[PDB]
Amino acid sequence: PRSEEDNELNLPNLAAAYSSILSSLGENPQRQGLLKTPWRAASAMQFFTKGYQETIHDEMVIVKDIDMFSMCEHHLVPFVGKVHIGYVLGLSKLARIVEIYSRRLQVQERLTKQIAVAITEALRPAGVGVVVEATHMCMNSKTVTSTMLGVFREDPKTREEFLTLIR
Amino acid sequence: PRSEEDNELNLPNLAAAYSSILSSLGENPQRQGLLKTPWRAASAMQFFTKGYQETISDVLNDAIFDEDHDEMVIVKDIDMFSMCEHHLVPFVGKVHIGYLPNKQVLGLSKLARIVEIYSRRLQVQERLTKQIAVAITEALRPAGVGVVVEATHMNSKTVTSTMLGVFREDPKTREEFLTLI
Amino acid sequence: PRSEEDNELNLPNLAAAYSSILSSLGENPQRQGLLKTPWRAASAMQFFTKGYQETISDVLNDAIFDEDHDEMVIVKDIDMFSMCEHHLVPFVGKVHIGYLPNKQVLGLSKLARIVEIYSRRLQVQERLTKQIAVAITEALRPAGVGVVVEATHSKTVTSTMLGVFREDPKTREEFLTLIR
Amino acid sequence: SEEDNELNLPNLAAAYSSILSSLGENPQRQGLLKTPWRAASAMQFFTKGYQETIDHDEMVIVKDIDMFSMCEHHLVPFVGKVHIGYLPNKQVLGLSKLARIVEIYSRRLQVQERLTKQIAVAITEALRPAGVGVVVEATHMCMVMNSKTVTSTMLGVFREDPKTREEFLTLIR
Amino acid sequence: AIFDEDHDEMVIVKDIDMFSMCEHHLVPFVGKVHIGYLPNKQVLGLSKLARIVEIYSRRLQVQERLTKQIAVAITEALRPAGVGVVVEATHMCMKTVTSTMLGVFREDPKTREEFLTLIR
Amino acid sequence: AIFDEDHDEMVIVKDIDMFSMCEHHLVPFVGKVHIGYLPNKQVLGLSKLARIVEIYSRRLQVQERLTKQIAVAITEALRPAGVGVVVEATHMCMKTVTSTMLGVFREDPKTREEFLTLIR
Amino acid sequence: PRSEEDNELNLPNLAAAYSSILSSLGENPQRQGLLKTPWRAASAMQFFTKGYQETISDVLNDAIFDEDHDEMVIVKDIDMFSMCEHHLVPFVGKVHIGYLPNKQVLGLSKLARIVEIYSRRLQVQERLTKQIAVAITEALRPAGVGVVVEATHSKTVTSTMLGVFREDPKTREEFLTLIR
Amino acid sequence: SEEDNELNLPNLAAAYSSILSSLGENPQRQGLLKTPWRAASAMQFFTKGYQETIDHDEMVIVKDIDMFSMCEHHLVPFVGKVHIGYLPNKQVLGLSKLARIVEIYSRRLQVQERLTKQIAVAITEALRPAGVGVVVEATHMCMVMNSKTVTSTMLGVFREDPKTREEFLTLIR
Amino acid sequence: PRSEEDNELNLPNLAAAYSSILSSLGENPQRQGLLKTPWRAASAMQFFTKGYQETIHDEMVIVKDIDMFSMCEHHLVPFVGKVHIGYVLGLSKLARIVEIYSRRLQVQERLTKQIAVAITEALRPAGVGVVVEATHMCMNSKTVTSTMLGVFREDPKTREEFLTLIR
Amino acid sequence: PRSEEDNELNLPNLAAAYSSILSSLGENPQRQGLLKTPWRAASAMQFFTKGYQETISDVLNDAIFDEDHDEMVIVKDIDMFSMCEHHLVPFVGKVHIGYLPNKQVLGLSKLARIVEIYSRRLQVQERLTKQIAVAITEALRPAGVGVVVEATHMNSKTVTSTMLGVFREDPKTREEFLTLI
Ligand SMILES: NC1=NC(=O)C2=NC(=O)SC2=N1
Ligand SMILES: NC1=NC(=O)C2=NC(=O)SC2=N1
Ligand SMILES: NC1=NC(=O)C2=NC(=O)SC2=N1
Ligand SMILES: NC1=NC(=O)C2=NC(=O)SC2=N1
Ligand SMILES: [Zn+2]
Ligand SMILES: [Zn+2]
Ligand SMILES: [Zn+2]
Ligand SMILES: [Zn+2]
Ligand SMILES: [Zn+2]
Ligand SMILES: [Zn+2]
Ligand SMILES: [Zn+2]
Ligand SMILES: [Zn+2]
Ligand SMILES: [Zn+2]
Ligand SMILES: [Zn+2]
Repeated sequence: PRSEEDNELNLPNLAAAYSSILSSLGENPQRQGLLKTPWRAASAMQFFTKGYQETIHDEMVIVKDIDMFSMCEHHLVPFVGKVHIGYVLGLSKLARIVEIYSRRLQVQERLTKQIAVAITEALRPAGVGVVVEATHMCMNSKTVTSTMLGVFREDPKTREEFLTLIR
Repeated sequence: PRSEEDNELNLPNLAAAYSSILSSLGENPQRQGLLKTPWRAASAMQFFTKGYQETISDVLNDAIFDEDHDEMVIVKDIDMFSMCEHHLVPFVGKVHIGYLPNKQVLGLSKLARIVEIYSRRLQVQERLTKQIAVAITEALRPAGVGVVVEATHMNSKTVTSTMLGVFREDPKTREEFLTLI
Repeated sequence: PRSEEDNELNLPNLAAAYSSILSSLGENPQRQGLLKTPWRAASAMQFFTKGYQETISDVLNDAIFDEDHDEMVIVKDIDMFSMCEHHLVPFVGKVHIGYLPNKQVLGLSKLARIVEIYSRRLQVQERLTKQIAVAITEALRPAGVGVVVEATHSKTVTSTMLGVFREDPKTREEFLTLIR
Repeated sequence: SEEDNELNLPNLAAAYSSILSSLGENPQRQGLLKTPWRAASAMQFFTKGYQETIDHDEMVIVKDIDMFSMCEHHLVPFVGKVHIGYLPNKQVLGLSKLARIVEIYSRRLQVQERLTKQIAVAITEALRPAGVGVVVEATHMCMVMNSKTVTSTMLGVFREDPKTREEFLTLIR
Repeated sequence: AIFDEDHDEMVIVKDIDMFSMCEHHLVPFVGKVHIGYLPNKQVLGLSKLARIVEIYSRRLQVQERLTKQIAVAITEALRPAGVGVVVEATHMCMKTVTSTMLGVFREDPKTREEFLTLIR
Repeated sequence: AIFDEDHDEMVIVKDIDMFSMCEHHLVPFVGKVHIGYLPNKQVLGLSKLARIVEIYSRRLQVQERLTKQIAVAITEALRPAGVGVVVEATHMCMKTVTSTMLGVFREDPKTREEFLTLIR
Repeated sequence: PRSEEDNELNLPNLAAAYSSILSSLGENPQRQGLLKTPWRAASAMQFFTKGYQETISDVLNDAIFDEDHDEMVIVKDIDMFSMCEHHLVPFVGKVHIGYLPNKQVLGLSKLARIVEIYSRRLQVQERLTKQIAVAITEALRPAGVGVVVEATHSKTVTSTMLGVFREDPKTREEFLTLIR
Repeated sequence: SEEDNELNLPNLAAAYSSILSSLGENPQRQGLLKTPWRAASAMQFFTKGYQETIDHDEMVIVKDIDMFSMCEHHLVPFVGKVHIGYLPNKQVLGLSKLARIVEIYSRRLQVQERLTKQIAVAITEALRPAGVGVVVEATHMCMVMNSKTVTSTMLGVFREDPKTREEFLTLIR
Repeated sequence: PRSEEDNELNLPNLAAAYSSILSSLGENPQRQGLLKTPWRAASAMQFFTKGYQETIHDEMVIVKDIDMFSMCEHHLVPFVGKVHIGYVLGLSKLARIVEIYSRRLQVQERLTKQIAVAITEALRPAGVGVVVEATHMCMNSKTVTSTMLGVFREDPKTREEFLTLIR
Repeated sequence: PRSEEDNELNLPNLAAAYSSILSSLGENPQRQGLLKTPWRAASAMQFFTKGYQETISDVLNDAIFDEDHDEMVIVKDIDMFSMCEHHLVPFVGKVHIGYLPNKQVLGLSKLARIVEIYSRRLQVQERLTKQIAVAITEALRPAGVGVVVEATHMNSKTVTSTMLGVFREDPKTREEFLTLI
């Protein structure tokens, strides 16, 4: 994991790289609006990737419309959307699981699988289903991905009920 | 302006800086998903800032037409994609333009190029709004201009608006534009 | 059950605790806007928990009717207001109910009374969902019961499928599609 | 202060335990065991605002800001949206600062009309602009059925110029 | 009311306005009826289908009974392979959805799934 | 029910559910009430405003009378600069929209225009 | 007015003309689907023109009520079905009515009867619009009447603004916005 | 033929004049003077279809085709939409040809079920494809309240393969 | 006006120009799908420009949602939308007025004015108002233009009522 | 492929043909609104056909990633603009893509480039649909591919669909894709 001291050590290094980008784009890094941009861009990129340092009944429970912000690892442009989860844990820590994996350089299919595997390893339930619907700024087209584990993968009725209960 | 010679020259400089950023973030730039990221991120940033390559004078070449029109012309829901100048993160939205011509009108494709020239740069929404309004005013010299930008940068939309001429002075003109958009 | 005698007896006890809370939060309980807050907050809490006053069997009085089973019966978009037992903060939502009768139907207003008895209590959404389903099952004894509760504490959706609604993919699918 | 919060937390928990008994519940059942403390922390969180403090030619609007507050009459939440608009004089409101202003006043025992005025006065004192407009639309859980309460405070050119006022109200739709 | 067509495929008449009285409390309940049938080469005139809905809806009723009566009336009039009737209504003593599936609409899952999707 | 706030700006409570009986035919009429007022430094508690709507709506009524009664009740309780009440309802013997504007809501065109736009 | 005696007398006359039309179109009037068409078409035409049977004054019977004028009264989205007098083909639409009473209101069902009397006739949309407005004006004698008819014969929208609704920009604007 | 149309036009006008008198109207009033001829031309136009005649691996669908027809029971129009789908065998239906097929059958005294089958059979005979599907959704003015009648005809793989049938019905939504 | 014989004479000339375009684009005009394209493109362009040969109560009458297809004169790409008219003439001939001006190489502002002037010259009414809302393929942004003549330009109440009655 | 050298060489040829068309239609090519139309029409036609300049092999460079994923991936509502090959008139719509990967996935921007390469040409909707499906199949070799194109060319939408592999064979797979789009 990347500790807090790693973040403080790499912050001036990230700012130096963003200063370089401002010059390479044709901008004047000395103009008032850009003066603090190398540090602000560095802090933003550290915040969007803070998940690297992080670590942790007879009814279907679903938490839908959870807002999600991730970064596309191919172009370093954000992708934003919603996560729908099905499977006992509450909204808190479920949100924490989403934020640990979404706050990284990702691909939507990987992010989807990591969320379902994290819920499975935390709760050890009969099954888990995760659907992510997001808009990629690296391309208004929506990308929908899904990962089913346990009874959500094996039982078609369970799988079908979860997919209908999102609307 | 930024030429294509400048773009090819600065591409390795941008890629080298993005390689540096991947290492500083704790990532391994050799993993499959990151291998070409320095170049792809550099090309994306060049594309989001391609408005620096253009000039308002060049955009305005063969752009004005004498139509003998003096009534409100509105172009609404123009898609707009821009770069936040504070954090280098994109912001996306729409532009709604309205003007009252003094017999001269602006070609629709040229109005879209005005929005593109200023939006594809490192910007602040209020500045982008004013630049589009000032460009239309300087090109057409009309009775009035109205420009409204609504964009997503917590969850909420930012709306900015520049009202010039009869759009600032006449309540009926301003009300009509805002209701029609 | 909780009688009206209990309510009038516990009202000063609740108001005294709310007066204490206002002081502990840093507020001045003498300011105009707070003067009657101990009593208003106490009455609100009593109202949000009035389901303790009722029993399952008194609402089942004159609630069952003999009909020759009109296959699946659904009552959707039933407004629901409940209290989170973890923090004593409200949660609001909708209840969608469906059942396949065994020649016995439940009166519409009585179905709403079942939702009210359990929702007006300190709850957890999963428990509230199961209690509504079990109450319908015990009252009608039907082929199956499906209860879907969607609430805001982003939404949480819970569901209890008893009997036919658990076993048969077709009946469960038909219910879930009809509640759109 | 935070010293006050740590001191009053057991006092709040004790009062919530008293409420659990007065409602007819058994505070010893598993689901209620930690409820006095959880309810106390939640109430402290909903009232943390008591602890807190502090060349242009275009209208700037930030609409659909999520807002959550407490009805001071019944101690039941009221949830909604805040729409802010201003005409700047050399100073522009930072989005983080605007959010903190909404938070400082919403995290208190409130009346929607007061909350609306306080946000407007805070923006006026921070930016010193030509004018400010604040509209709050919220659902009150006291009324328990889905009625919205809309309040507004218009300062400066937003109160004086009808065109300015009307443009802000149309743009927040 | 009955016409001979070379037709053995599903005929649906959806969104038929319905106005009935709840017998339990003497308060009205208003909604829509969705009818579907698989004819045995003969079809029912549209205006006659509306009259069937009217005869039963204009009475003191229970939604479950009203749904069954319309379905039984169509079955007895046309003698088709199957009938499906869905009633969705708002009760003034408060949507309640009831359905009666007969013949191929009860027996064949594909047939009822198609009817239920076509009425949305 | 009345509270003193330093408030002289428009307060609106829209989409209040309303259930009333039509006196002419003894059939219900259901809808929404939209209330607006300009206070003279004092405001009305939200729950009390709902109780005013309830006292008059739960009777044998005519929509025009119900609208006026709510407006007159708010005026007499708060004594504000102006009051506006709009009722939109569906009559079961069939939307009917009625409105009563008092004080600044009747006199100032800007004030009524603002109220009518804010309730959409 | 057109009596029910007139209807039964003219039914064979209408059926005979529809039989003639079926032959002139190239059809065989003996085929199953056409056998009763002369009578069905005749009854349909009689139904679409049943407004000739009623008079303006018989629906004005027990229609006016003395109320202390609840300012503007609006009844919007009134379904309307009429017959184009140019080609004898139906046109369907909605009627939005508004009036400012002079302490005299019209019963809701009677307002619907005014729309029906004029719409169930061989019409032109502009005439139907004016007739509804003139009927309300003559029945209540109000400060003003506004009638907007939107129909499909792309939509045609016609409007008649009498008195206050013609003169005052504010009352006309308020009416047109409220009918959204 | 067109000779038949010109011959029967005065006969149709004479019958519409008779209708105008039987309804209680005055056929001499200005607005009705030309109605017999206008009604006759309209009825001829609504029935002009009596005069008229005549390597791939993907489903092709043309949805939301406007359709206007006449109820043969009451002589009142029924208006709606036609959704056509086919799985081609070397031949693709031209959009102009598809429109003419819908027109040839809709411009007659019809029953919706018959109109649906005729369009399907015409596409099958023109393209000779693996299958055809036709769905007609229409509002009948006989029912006079806004009920839609939906009819369908499935031929070939559209009747035999459930997956094909289901894909067509989902794609026309 | 461009007579029918002008159209028949210029049809092979238009086909020859479209054949030239196919070759200049990099396509093979001999492939089956392109063989008849020079003639089909010529007939389509003649149809889109057929308006060049063409020529011709106390209530507000409005005809809204009239479909409109025109050609952008700057790029020869279509622009499609709706026309809303206010002002006695029926739907027929009103549609003919729309089609005479829309079937030409146009600019939306000009098309709008020509429709209002044609209605004014045909009916001689107290006033006329024309609003055109269209999507230009030469750029989903909507362009809205309007022209008011007579009482629609002079009386604000008349103007305001017409603009509200479109929804 | 069509190079930029070809584009500059063919621009006067296209403009000359558009000048000819303006004269043949009865217009005066000297009027203000038409003066630059030969060049603007030529540039527009070049832009609508820029897919001829690209190659599927070039688009597929650094496009496949090994993600250890075997579940359905859908990209819906991809805007699509194309040229009708019969009359040279544009047609516009959307593309919905779905595939079941055999552990290998396609980069989102590369999927958009596949749609762009084939859509920016003189086309027939059925061919465009099949080409996108065949390109994905050949690049990823997945368990199945589904491509649905809905476009506006009387008033009505044309929907075409290519279902390959498990999308053709498994009813549940096909049903899931069609409901999710
Ligand atoms: N709602 C629900 N859906 C399932 O699929 C299920 N499977 C089980 O074992 S318990 C249960 N509840
Ligand atoms: N958009 C805008 N609206 C106003 O009302 C205004 N008033 C001013 O002084 S600067 C300005 N801009
Ligand atoms: N899209 C599509 N759907 C089918 O059902 C089909 N069946 C075939 O033989 S080719 C084909 N394509
Ligand atoms: N509806 C309507 N609106 C007007 O503005 C008008 N002016 C007139 O002279 S007659 C008339 N009718
Ligand atoms: Zn990317
Ligand atoms: Zn930002
Ligand atoms: Zn909670
Ligand atoms: Zn309250
Ligand atoms: Zn009842
Ligand atoms: Zn009544
Ligand atoms: Zn007509
Ligand atoms: Zn019929
Ligand atoms: Zn253009
Ligand atoms: Zn085409």
